[PDB]
Amino acid sequence: KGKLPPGPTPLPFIGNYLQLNTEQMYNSLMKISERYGPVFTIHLGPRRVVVLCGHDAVREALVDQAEEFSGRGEQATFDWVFKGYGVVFSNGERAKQLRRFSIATLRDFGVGKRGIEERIQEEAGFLIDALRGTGGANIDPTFFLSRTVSNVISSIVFGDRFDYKDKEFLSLLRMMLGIFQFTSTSTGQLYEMFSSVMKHLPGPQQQAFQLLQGLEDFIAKKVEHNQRTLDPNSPRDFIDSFLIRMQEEEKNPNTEFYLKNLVMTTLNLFIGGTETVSTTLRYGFLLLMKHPEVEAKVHEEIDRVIGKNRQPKFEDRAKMPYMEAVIHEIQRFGDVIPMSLARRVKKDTKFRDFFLPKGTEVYPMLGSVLRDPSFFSNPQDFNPQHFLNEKGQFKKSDAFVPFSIGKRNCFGEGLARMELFLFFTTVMQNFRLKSSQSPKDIDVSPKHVGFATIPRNYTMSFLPR
Ligand code: HEM
Ligand SMILES: CNCc1ccc(-c2cccnc2)o1
Repeated sequence: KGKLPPGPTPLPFIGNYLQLNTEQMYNSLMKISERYGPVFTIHLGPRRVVVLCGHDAVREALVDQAEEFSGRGEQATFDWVFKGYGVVFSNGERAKQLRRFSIATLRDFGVGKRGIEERIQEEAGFLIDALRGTGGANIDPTFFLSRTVSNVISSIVFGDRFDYKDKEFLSLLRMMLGIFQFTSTSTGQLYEMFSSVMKHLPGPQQQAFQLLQGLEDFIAKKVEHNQRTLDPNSPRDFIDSFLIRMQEEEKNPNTEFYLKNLVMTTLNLFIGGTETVSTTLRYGFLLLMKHPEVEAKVHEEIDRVIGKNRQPKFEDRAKMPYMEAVIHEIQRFGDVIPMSLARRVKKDTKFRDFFLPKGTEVYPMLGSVLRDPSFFSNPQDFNPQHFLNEKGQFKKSDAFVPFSIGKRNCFGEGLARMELFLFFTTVMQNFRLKSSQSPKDIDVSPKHVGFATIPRNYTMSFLPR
């Protein structure tokens, strides 16, 4: 054919706005795919975007033509602060250099190794102490979980953890929660279409911008402290490593290693390394309270494999198929980043006999893959059996793509999975979950869905086992 994928005809500037509901973008786009097919073009305001729905379309593009679909598209709210700098919301040689350096440096600091496993175990112990500190009282788990998650990546990028009583630490966590909520609301999705105008108007978007600025300013302050105390022969953390590479590159006019990329890359890892794991844990405990039979089976396996005295270790997962299946089902059901981070085609591309001109933005609808009816028998239900065969052994799925796939896939995936396993296991080993309502009345449908999937606010209690 040689034409862009079919789609509803757009109007000048507003694009397909009148055929979308900003409060429910995913549903709006899926409604349209019913009429046009799994691969279709939509106009988010002036942004022309090819939407990919279901497993086959997403994998054929992001993996079978991995290089062609390896550009990074926009996320207007985050782009407001990043401006194309840093490792996530960037492209070309910049993204390439920063990703290579970030992955290597994360490994140097223990990611994927015993060093970060010990760090996570230690922080998990501090979370158990905090939960015991509640005395079994009903509490909002939100910041108990995010403080613990954030301290892992914070130890790597800043060199040490934050005290749980640190007010400024709580402030930063509130900024992250607030920005993820904003991008998941109707105004946040309206902003993705009309940022050209909205960035200049009063409204919730200015408050989101100030939370991003608060975070950037905190990182800039940390980088400054590190600079005036730097030992080039003994780096303390990610920031020092990057500062050293910046010194070595000082005579290269075209280097990507300079201050703005240091601040933006560190900001990416601090926010990226905190919020999505935190949201996943929060959604996981809510699902476990909705499904007591699953919490019971989790407890049987933990008690049998690990017992009640020692701390869970990452190698325990190999002996724990039920917990592995439960964590996968929490990520599958939770669908925390439902439309991934947008990609962009690097060059003119032929895809399924459609034509995608260079620069065209792409929305890999991960949630549509996590719920693809060809891969999960009851995609709308929370059921760990989706990841187990008949003998209760763990069964992988090609449609398990919460970290996306391809050339710009999540490189925090290893750290995230180690955290999820160790925090869910260590919490469940030590506590049984007590809801403020009967399982039948617990609502696990999301509070907001846009850039992220945010669970409804709730309280619960952790009772020692
Ligand atoms: C439950 C946890 C997490 C989820 C669901 C998640 C998911 C994702 C997704 C969907 C993407 C976009 C991939 C693409 O464009 O195809 C991404 C990218 C990224 N993630 Fe994560 N992530 C998680 C945890 C982490 C952690 C712990 C870190 C940091 C240590 C992190 C760092 C990044 C970075 C730096 C990118 C950008 C990669 C690039 O542009 O080249 N993520 N993640
Ligand atoms: C968690 N991994 C991918 C992901 C989702 C949202 C973000 C993110 C948001 C703001 C700054 N840096 C990164 O990164």
